[PDB]
Amino acid sequence: APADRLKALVDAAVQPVMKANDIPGLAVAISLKGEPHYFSYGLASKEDGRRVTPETLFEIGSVSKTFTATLAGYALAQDKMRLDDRASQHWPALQGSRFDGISLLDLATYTAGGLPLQFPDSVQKDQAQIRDYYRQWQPTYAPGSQRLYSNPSIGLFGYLAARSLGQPFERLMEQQVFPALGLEQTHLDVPEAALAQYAQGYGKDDRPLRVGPGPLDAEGHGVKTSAADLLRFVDANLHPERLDRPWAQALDATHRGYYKVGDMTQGLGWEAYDWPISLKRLQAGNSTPMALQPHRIARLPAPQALEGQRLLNKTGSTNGFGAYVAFVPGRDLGLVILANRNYPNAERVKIAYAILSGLE
Ligand SMILES: *[B]([O])([O])[C][N]C(=O)/C(=N\OC([C])([C])C([O])=O)C1=[C]SC([N])=N1
Repeated sequence: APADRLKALVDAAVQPVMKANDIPGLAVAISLKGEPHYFSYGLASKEDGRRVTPETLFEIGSVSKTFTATLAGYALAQDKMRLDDRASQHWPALQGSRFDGISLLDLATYTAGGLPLQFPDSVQKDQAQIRDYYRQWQPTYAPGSQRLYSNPSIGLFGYLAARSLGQPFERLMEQQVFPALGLEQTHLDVPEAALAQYAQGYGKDDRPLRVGPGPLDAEGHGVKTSAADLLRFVDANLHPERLDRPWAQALDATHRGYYKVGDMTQGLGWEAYDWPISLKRLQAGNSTPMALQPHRIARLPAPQALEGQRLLNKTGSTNGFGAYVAFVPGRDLGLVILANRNYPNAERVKIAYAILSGLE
């Protein structure tokens, strides 16, 4: 009966949303009382009929920002940086720029003063172009005052965290972060040997979309992973105390809230809500206006532990993929939903809410 009930719950949440949003393939992984459960639907590739499994690799887009925050958490644990550091401390090219007056915390939490959602099209994946872009950039409003969700903002945070550790970002992620977290199916650059597991992404007219190069792409949206590996990452987040101590501290650093916008408390990578909370409020926290417009923050007098009766989440999108991760620290509950269409955040949250409500 119990395995039948869980399958019925997840099928009832997933199947209508896959039909309504024409999602070719979707992987669910659930962590329930320390036990993993996997549900795989549809096709990783429509053209060759490859089915989704818990080992299928998906682009997770901005869920990558929780990995970037974890690497920064490692630099903080090693005393190589502090969140109150001026950004220009970690990159001499930025000395004399407005980054002399912007903190690593501002970059991590999208409050540097109006860094845009994307690098402009004029900035290619080129060290000199990225350097020159930040050197010339000027805030629209006071650093620390307004949240504007931004790839160049947390991209620079990750890039400077890597500089504080004296190694390239991509090398630190591959050689230290993924191995420390026990992740062997998690990649910034998918090996040839794993390419057969890499799902196709689907956009308009089912145009095929796997992400190409972009400025600070690894830091912003670089990760490809399986549902089973991303659930291992969720399980590390639910139990940081099981990791070697520097990595436990690295994960804990991502569970600290700095300010509120509406119902949402902003951490490093993770965004948190009180739990329980209505489905409409969790949808509103993950809405297009939340992501695309500036919002005045309500700064907390001291950082808040993101634990207990809270849901931590992150959405992630690329042109061809739509990911969502949520976990409830106080209930030892974790959920991963990976799809190979970029379908609306509201619909990702509808699946997640049905499952998390039904596990309770
Ligand atoms: B992360 O995945 O949130 C970063 N997202 C982006 O770079 C893109 N869109 O941002 C919004 C609209 C806020 C979103 O909901 O994801 C993005 C990159 S490629 C594409 N079609 N969208």
